[PDB]
Amino acid sequence: ADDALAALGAQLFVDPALSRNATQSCATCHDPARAFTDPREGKAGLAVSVGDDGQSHGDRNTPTLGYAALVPAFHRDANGKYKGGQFWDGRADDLKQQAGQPMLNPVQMAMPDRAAVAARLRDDPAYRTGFEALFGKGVLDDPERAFDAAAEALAAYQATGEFSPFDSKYDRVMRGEEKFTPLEEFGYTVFITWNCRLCHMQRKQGVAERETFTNFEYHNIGLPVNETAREASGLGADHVDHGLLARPGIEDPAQSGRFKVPSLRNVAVTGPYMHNGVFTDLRTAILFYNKYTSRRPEAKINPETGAPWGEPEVARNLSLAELQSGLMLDDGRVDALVAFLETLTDRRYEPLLE
Amino acid sequence: ADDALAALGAQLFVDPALSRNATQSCATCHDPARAFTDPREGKAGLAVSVGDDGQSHGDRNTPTLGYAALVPAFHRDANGKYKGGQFWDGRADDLKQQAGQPMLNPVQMAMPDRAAVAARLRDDPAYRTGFEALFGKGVLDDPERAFDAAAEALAAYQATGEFSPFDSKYDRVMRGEEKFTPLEEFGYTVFITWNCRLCHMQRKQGVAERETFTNFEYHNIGLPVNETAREASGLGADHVDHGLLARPGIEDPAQSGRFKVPSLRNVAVTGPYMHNGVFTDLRTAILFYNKYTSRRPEAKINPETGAPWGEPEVARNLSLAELQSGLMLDDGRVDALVAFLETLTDRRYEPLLEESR
Amino acid sequence: QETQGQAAARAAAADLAAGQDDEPRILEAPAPDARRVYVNDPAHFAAVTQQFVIDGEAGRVIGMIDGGFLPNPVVADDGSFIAHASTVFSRIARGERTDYVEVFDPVTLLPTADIELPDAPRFLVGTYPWMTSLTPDGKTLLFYQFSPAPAVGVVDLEGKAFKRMLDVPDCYHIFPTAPDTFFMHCRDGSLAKVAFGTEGTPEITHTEVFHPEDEFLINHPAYSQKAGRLVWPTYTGKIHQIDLSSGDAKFLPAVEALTEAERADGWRPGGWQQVAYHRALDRIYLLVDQRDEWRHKTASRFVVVLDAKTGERLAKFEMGHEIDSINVSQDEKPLLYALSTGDKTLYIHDAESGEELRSVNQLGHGPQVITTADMG
Amino acid sequence: QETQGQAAARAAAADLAAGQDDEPRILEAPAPDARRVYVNDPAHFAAVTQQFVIDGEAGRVIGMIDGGFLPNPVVADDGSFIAHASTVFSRIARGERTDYVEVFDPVTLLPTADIELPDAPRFLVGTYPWMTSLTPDGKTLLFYQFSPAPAVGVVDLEGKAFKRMLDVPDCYHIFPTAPDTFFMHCRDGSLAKVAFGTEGTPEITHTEVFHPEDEFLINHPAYSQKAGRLVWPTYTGKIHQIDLSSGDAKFLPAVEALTEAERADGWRPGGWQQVAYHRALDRIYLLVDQRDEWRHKTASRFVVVLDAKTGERLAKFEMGHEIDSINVSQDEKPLLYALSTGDKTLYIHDAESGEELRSVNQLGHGPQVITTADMG
Amino acid sequence: TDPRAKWVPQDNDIQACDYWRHCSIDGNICDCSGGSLTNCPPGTKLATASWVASCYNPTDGQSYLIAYRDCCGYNVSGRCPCLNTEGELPVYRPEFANDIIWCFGAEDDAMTYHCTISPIVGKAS
Amino acid sequence: TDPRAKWVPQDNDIQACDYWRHCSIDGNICDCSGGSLTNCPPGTKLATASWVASCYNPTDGQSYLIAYRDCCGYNVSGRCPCLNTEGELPVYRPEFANDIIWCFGAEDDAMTYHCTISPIVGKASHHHHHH
Ligand code: HEC
Ligand code: HEC
Ligand code: HEC
Ligand code: HEC
Ligand SMILES: [Ca+2]
Ligand SMILES: [Ca+2]
Ligand code: NA
Ligand code: NA
Ligand code: NA
Repeated sequence: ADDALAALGAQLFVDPALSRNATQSCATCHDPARAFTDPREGKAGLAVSVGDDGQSHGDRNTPTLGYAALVPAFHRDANGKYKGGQFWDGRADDLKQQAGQPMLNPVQMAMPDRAAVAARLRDDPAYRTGFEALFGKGVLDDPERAFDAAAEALAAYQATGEFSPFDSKYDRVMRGEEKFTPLEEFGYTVFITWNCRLCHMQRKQGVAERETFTNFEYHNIGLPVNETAREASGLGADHVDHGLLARPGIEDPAQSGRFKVPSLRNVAVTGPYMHNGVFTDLRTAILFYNKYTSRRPEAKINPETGAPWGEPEVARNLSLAELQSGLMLDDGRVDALVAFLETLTDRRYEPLLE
Repeated sequence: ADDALAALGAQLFVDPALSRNATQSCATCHDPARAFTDPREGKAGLAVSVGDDGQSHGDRNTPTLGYAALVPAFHRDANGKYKGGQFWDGRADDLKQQAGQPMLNPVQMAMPDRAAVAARLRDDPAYRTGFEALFGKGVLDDPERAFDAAAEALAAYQATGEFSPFDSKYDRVMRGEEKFTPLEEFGYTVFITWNCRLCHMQRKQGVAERETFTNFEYHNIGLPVNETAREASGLGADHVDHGLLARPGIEDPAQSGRFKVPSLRNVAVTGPYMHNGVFTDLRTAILFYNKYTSRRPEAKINPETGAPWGEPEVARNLSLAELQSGLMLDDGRVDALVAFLETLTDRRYEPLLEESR
Repeated sequence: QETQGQAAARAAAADLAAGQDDEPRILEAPAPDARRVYVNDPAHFAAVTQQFVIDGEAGRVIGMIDGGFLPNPVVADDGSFIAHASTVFSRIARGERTDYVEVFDPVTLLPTADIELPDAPRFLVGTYPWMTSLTPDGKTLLFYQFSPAPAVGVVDLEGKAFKRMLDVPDCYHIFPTAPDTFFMHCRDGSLAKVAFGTEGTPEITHTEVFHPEDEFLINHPAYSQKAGRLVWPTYTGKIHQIDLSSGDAKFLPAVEALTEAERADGWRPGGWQQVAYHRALDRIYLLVDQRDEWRHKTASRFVVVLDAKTGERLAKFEMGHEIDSINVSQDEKPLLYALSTGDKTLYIHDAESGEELRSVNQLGHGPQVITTADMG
Repeated sequence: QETQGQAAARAAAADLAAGQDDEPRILEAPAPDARRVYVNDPAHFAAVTQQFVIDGEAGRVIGMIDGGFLPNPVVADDGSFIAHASTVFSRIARGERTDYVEVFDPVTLLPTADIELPDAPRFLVGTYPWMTSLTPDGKTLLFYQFSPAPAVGVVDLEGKAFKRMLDVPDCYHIFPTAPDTFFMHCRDGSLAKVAFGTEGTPEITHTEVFHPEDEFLINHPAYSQKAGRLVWPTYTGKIHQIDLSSGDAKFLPAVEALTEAERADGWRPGGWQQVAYHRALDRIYLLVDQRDEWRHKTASRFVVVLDAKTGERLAKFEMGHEIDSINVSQDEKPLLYALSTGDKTLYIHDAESGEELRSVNQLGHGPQVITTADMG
Repeated sequence: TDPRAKWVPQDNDIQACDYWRHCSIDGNICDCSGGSLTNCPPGTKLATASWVASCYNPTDGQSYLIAYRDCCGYNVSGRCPCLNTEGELPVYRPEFANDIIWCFGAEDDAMTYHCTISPIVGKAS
Repeated sequence: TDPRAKWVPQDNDIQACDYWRHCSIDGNICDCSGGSLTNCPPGTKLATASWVASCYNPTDGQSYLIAYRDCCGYNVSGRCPCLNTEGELPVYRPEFANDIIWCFGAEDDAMTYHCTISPIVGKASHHHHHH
């Protein structure tokens, strides 16, 4: 059952047969060697990913799958804050619900429908054995059950310890196995006393058992459009990415421009950053937060472009209460934060830190 | 000497031979039956007095001579306050310096000069005898000496107990011989806790042995011109009574419009009030002070005229710090002050209160 | 006898043990109720002051309200709001004065109105509860002015605006009886009824003089607005009661709070809020002690409780502390609140037995005034 | 033997007996002199505060100044004025914040300037004398800003205007050396030298790092602006002295105010203004007692006096009270002022012998900061 | 020290609450914040208003009228607080009432209470 | 009551200054002015700034990160005043410093000090300067 389901998902995950031209698997964009993100250079660099047809670019940055299985299913909590879900806009409830969507998305894996997904599954004798042992005889002859089963296998694969090993230095330090360096401890202290912890910590107080450095909420931090990614996505220069509000069922205009607080785990190796991969450097992403706190000229300017950050793609619902902290991060605290953030790199990616 | 000098002054005081036409003695304007003030009606009522010529009117109200002998001689104290003196503008240093001035003032007793005064004193064998005994043979032949000796005699006479007997009800109550009526005691209490005490008490603190209800200072309380008196005196519609600034030797424009705080002894019997006799009633004089405190429109209206009090004659240097006390005297407190002030009447003028009351 | 602080520790340790999360946030005070008590600390004339909102049943501070110089607190009887008239200056105790009324939500304690009073018109005095007073409907606050003369200021709390000053005779304190009417106590020994409109000379009527000039009526009489009862001790513990419920003043018979023997042995009332009146029980409480006749503002260690109708003594409690002010909750089985200015402590007593139940200490610097709502 | 109050009673009785009159008025404080001491009461973070002006010789309060929230007092060494940077709010502790500098005439205590500081730029922190500082010419006040980042505000006392904010690095405190330069202590353990013109970024230079990360320099160094001597104790009673008197920082032998065996038997500096520096005597006074290592803000009952040159202990006084703060008058035969926050009492000591001469009690609620002028 | 005992005046210490002239003082003795028995501290503003009492002077066997005046425009001193009420009447007899902040007339409209002075203005009657 | 003696944390009364979480509190315990251990009283504004201390819980022998937060915009409560300084460092290490009025990020720009809450936000690590 649970091993075997996940092993099935493991097959599917790397199988380009689930793409129209059979040129792309999940693993093409969520490359395990790149904390399950897309190392492939496209028109907008690494901001966005290219689909199976070799032309179509998405309009959002491919996120890591690492630790995505710790995100609760999408729900509105008693304070009226939306939490959890999958995708940058929480439009998928959970992993299972998310898994079939790349397969059928014409700008990603581009399979025409569930039936064509099922037919590719029937081509492979290994799948007929694998899927039948777990979900019963004839499962692949029924497109719905086939596609749901593929989705469940994928979700189960993503829930394995491989995707969320909690073996970062931060983890070893919290178990008393290791000590942070001075700079990393400074970084941590800053992280938990400054505004970051207001959103990139699981809990408001007390101690999380499996901290993933997100509270799973939705916030508009006022980011600009990634012009070249937006050009590449072909959604047009008139387009506005409304974030959470694009989730079907969410109607509240207070949610326009809000995106899910990403886990900062492996953040050091999953550039570029933000939902549109607008920032190539981690340091830049940290610096962006100073635009709300710092009175200095250098705070209005994206150090990667030398030009002003740009106006928010969505100018309302900014989380100003959290972002206008009254204190700006000096260079040493930015260093400290980068250091701390790098401690959240899973063991197997520590080699990628250069 | 002291007895006899006073006794000479007594004779001079009531002697009309010291006026040009012999109609007028000190006692004519400073009538002993009226606490040494002028009961006579003139063209501005009792506000200002008429001289020996029968026509000339002063521009200021004739003040009492009672208790005038307690006033210190004119001086500037160390706080730059001027104090004491005689006349409403302190222009005389003391009683002696004051005493000759009515004699030679053409608006008053109108003798032409000291010589004419001496010639009068010589017509009288009792003066030859009285002056010679105290001042020596030939005194009446020397106009300067005779005039000075007459002033001295007159100052001596004003310093007698007859002028300052301290036998008012207030004095008897303070000795413990009687008590105030309850209205009087409230009046007394208000007097001593309100702004009256900042000006109408001898001392800033401690206890005066012989209280005369004045600090002898000079204060512009923002009085209007008394039009009728000012008309009668002939000084002109553009005339300004500068008060203390008129004293020769005072040049400080900050003294313009300040007058000597009067003793409030016999105040009940010595109306009309203020330096120009502008208010006829004692209660009005008290109510004037509410102009600086009360927010009620009535407080800006002279109850005697029904019209605004008027612009101050001198609109600068008002004593606003003391005046603008922030507290208005209700009518219970004005009644009480009247009752208290009436306790300041000397025993012999008690019978005059009936009419005032 | 497990304390506030001990129960909290226990509860917090359990949430940590259980991994229970909670959002740090701003608490709401519990709903106003009959056992809520307010203590104002005029802080011995300090420029700024504090009111403590207290759950008298628990003996717990549930909130605080900042104020200025000798503010006058009022508490709507029905619990809907609280307010005060207060005074601040631009540079602490000097510079431009601003008198103002704030109205506050009684659970969030947030100001819902801030209403300037023009020309700095408040009477600045050691706090007398009945020198600022709400009308029974809660819509108007009436504040006393002494300077330049006695006057009363009218503030519209519904429209959040100052209305007008009313000219009054030589009278003191403000006991409102209607949306447009209040009584004052006059120098002449009468009460003055003042009836006022949006404009015009108010209708002012005086009662008969009800005390001689040598009988001294204290500055802190008890007034139940809901009963229209004015309970007014003299210096000797003679208690005048005046029934204003009919809308006009009826003088009730005088009662002595102390006995003839007690009086001959030097017993007299004394403190600040010396007297309390429990509306439902029709009971007077009076802080008393043996004292010289001119030690009338000193604390007292004894509370006599007497039946308002008959004058019959019901109890004499030995408070066990130096008490300056008393008041009572207005519910059944009332608490008798005994505020010590010197201890800065509200002692909360059972008003039937006198037994001390609990206490709330650290109530500022010189707390003097207890206010409860009469919510029943 | 006869106290101030007693002598005053005899004088008043003589005046009454002699019939001596005298005008009630506002007194002028005695000319500022070496023995004037100021005690600031931050009042445990109260929204308004008090400064006491004390004549240390007679142990007499000779005046007071009111302040707002956590003001920074500065006293011009030449006695010509005092000033503070203060903070008020439009409704006690809430509403619009005004930061401002007041300058006062030191005999009339009247304010001679009130200069608004734009955009509420003051650092609100338990009071550190060297978070706001006069330049030696007295013409300029510099105040530290923490939010959004370390910065320093330049206030022209002569023009009576705020000029501008200087961007500094990650540093703290302000020790002006010249009309256009001051030093600050940096996170990285250097001092920074900051020279400002009328325009442009200032010029900033860093000394050598002079202490390790785990050596903790207290918030209250003693700085003698005239001697250019910055005296900077660490938590263990180790004392840096830095000489800024040539325009650049030079580091004097670090000295130890405690002995190894004292340390070992638990002696460490402790309190608020833990250190004083007497310029003419070149002598450091350090408050110390036996305390745990993290009780570094508690009162001490011992002062040790040590030569600044040698490090030699000249004296150890048993103060006979819980002392939070010390300072000294800067004249010959200096007083040693020992301020007890707890006792609200300034104990005035002969600095030579350490004996208690006299004391001034009732200094507010939680007095912490002693300032004197260096008039010599 | 027994608060309820009859007040016992003395004429030997003006900073003490039993000093004879303080028989109806309420607040703080100005002498303890830089004023004196009859003068205000620097920076404060002297009221012109007053309330009185008749205070027995055990030096001379005579009772004097003390017309107290407030020093205003400063927050309360906090030194030598006293409250005596010899002959003190309720607020409706304000001339003998001492809870009132008697700061009227003080320069600059000062109305905050700092401390009180105790000058003599007459002998009782 | 020996002010200089080592601090002896208890886990039995949050209103006492020896309560284990108050190990670097400076001011007043919010629980005494109508807040609670981790919530502000009514009327005040919770700051987003904090200083942190690693505080020893005597009960489980563990060290927890307390990120203190100020409740601002009221005058100081004056109830349950407390000043502890476990691991407290000078102002140039502001993250551990507790004389600072940490009212930054409070609603309405509230910057006046009323009281301090003592919530847990981690299980140390640790720190270097204070374990
Ligand atoms: C062509 C590139 C590409 C391929 C192939 C692809 N992904 Fe994604 N993945 C993305 C992008 C882009 C997003 C973010 C999309 C958005 O937010 O709308 C994403 C988001 C997700 C998320 C949500 C993660 C988060 O934190 O919100 C999950 C889970 C996921 N992908 C799983 C898969 C699986 C399983 C497959 C194989 C069926 C797959 N992906 C194939 C690009 C791809
Ligand atoms: C108001 C909530 C909030 C606060 C405060 C905040 N963050 Fe974020 N952060 C987010 C959200 C939401 C995103 C994703 C935004 C997007 O793409 O639209 C994010 C993105 C990031 C990323 C990009 C991660 C990735 O996978 O792309 C980094 C790095 C990051 N934040 C670090 C920080 C640091 C360091 C702090 C404190 C200085 C901070 N954040 C404060 C909410 C917050
Ligand atoms: C015509 C009426 C009149 C006569 C006669 C007159 N007086 Fe006067 N008296 C006045 C007036 C008017 C004043 C105030 C004048 C002024 O202030 O300039 C005055 C003022 C004085 C004062 C000053 C009182 C004060 O309080 O300032 C003295 C003393 C005085 N008179 C004494 C005398 C003596 C002595 C005589 C006789 C030699 C005398 N007077 C004759 C009308 C008169
Ligand atoms: C600022 C000082 C000052 C104060 C305060 C003041 N007075 Fe006077 N008072 C005077 C002066 C000066 C005069 C004479 C004014 C003039 O005629 O120009 C005067 C005149 C009077 C007179 C008229 C006396 C006469 O002989 O004509 C009465 C009556 C009087 N004052 C009563 C009072 C009472 C009652 C109070 C308290 C309400 C009071 N004053 C407060 C200065 C003052
Ligand atoms: Ca990325
Ligand atoms: Ca007259
Ligand atoms: Na939607
Ligand atoms: Na006339
Ligand atoms: Na002249």
